[PDB]
Amino acid sequence: QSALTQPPSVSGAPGQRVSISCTGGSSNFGAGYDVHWYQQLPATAPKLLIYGNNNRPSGVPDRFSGSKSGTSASLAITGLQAEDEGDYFCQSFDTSLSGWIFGGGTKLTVLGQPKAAPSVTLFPPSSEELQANKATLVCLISDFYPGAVTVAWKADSSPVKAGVETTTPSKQSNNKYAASSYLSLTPEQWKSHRSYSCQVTHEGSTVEKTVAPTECS
Amino acid sequence: QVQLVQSGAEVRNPGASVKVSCKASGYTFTSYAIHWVRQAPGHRLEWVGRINTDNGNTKYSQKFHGRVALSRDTSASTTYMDLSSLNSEDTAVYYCARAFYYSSGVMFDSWGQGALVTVSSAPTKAPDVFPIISGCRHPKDNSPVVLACLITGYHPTSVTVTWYMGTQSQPQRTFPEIQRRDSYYMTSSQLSTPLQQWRQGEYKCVVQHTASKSKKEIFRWPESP
Amino acid sequence: QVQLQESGGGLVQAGGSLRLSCAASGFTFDDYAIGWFRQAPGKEREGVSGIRRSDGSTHYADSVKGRFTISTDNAKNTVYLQMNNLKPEDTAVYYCAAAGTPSYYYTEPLSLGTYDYWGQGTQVTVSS
Ligand code: NA
Repeated sequence: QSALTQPPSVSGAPGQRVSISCTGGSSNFGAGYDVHWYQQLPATAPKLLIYGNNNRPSGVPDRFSGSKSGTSASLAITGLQAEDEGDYFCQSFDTSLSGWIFGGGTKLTVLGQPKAAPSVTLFPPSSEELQANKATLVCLISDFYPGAVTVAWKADSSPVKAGVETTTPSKQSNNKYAASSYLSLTPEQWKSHRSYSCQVTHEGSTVEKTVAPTECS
Repeated sequence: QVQLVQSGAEVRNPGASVKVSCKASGYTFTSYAIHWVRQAPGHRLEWVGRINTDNGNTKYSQKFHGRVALSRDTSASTTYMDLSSLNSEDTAVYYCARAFYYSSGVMFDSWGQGALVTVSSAPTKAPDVFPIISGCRHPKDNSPVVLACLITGYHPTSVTVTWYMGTQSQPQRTFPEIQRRDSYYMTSSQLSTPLQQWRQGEYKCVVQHTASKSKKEIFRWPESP
Repeated sequence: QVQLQESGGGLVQAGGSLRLSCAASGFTFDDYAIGWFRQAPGKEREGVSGIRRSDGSTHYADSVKGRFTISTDNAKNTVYLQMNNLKPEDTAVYYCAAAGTPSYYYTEPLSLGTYDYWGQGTQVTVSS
């Protein structure tokens, strides 16, 4: 094959070990071209992790090693750290294409991280937004782990599904997950109902916050 | 040290072209070759092309079919990638990398930070920013006040938000940007520390949107409705 | 669309001779070196000899020095590899490769990392 294949993802506990396979073909690895490995942390540029199958440049700890058999390479990581989370790419050169190739990349997830309940705050429509004939309920969900959350909206006591947009959760620079849900309403809907509620379910616990049109006077 | 810094993000109409720059520093610019690699969403890194920083000769990936051209300015220590006839599959972050020679295949020992190229037919539009608040502007029930700014109706991504208490920067909480039903985007930025009372104008959210060359500040949360 | 086409391969008896040719086409630049690599069954691609088209300078691996002669004919865009006194250990698939970065050829004329354009290869068998 004239491309490199990596597993989509590999997970491991902190202090444990993980292995990332990078298989190629006779036109790259089998021809004699070595494999290079690149580490790309969240929101940063790729960094040369391992070059020449098993060599480490300045700054790479001994916890990263590599092997290559001429058709299948392997990046092993011993003693997993939380900062090891990211995407790891292998790379070589292919003689049948006469061009450099990259592996699909492997997302390294470090399990066992400390769980965190979400911090939930529900915002009513701003007066400025209401003067624009638009009303959006903002439910901000921050500082939780793991990333799985479920958001449900309630007008008074009844569920609401129309006009709801919930972001896919993603890790922020604080190494915690954050998410948001927006309930788009007309000014008449907001003023007619007694209250609106945002329900956030996360790992066996559900938090609900409620706003009302006349809660501030 | 060895450093590659590229130009900012760009948005382009389908069929237009884009020119991305990559300035090198910390080493002898003409002693190393410069490659370009792009990363589409949900895609692997794809090699784009090589250019010798000395003689300027180029080598391009056949996948681009003559649509990419590479150039260099040794006086400016900068290589340029021009990708013409842009289509939706060209939406990607475009990296530049330094070629460090190795007898069994060169390596890319130094990468630029990347430049996001968005290819879209949807118009570029500056964000509306609304001051939103939890706990009322003047609470009577000892409730903590949470300040946030609702940022909506912009295109393309992204916006950059910072908070200020006077001129002092303030910690914030970031949230994902989601594409609305109207193909525009919305997001929120929350002031991290809860408040009790403050003089009108003490806090502000500054929302920068480079695509629309606009920066919007909100420094007033009016009397609670 | 750079193309490198090998020819001249075949089957020879020990002590015989063969001349390989590499027809080059599609180059938008002409400061490139041409190398000949060979890959024996179940081995890697090893540099045999190379030549810089502008400089005319040639290099050879120790295993072929004296027996092999690489020559260029820039008018025809062809590089020839004259192989004399062939041994059974010379049996391999022979590839012709081009080096787009001249700095790499000056440092490592017979290393794989020097050549970024490659032909499909031609088979050479030396019997006994
Ligand atoms: Na300021």
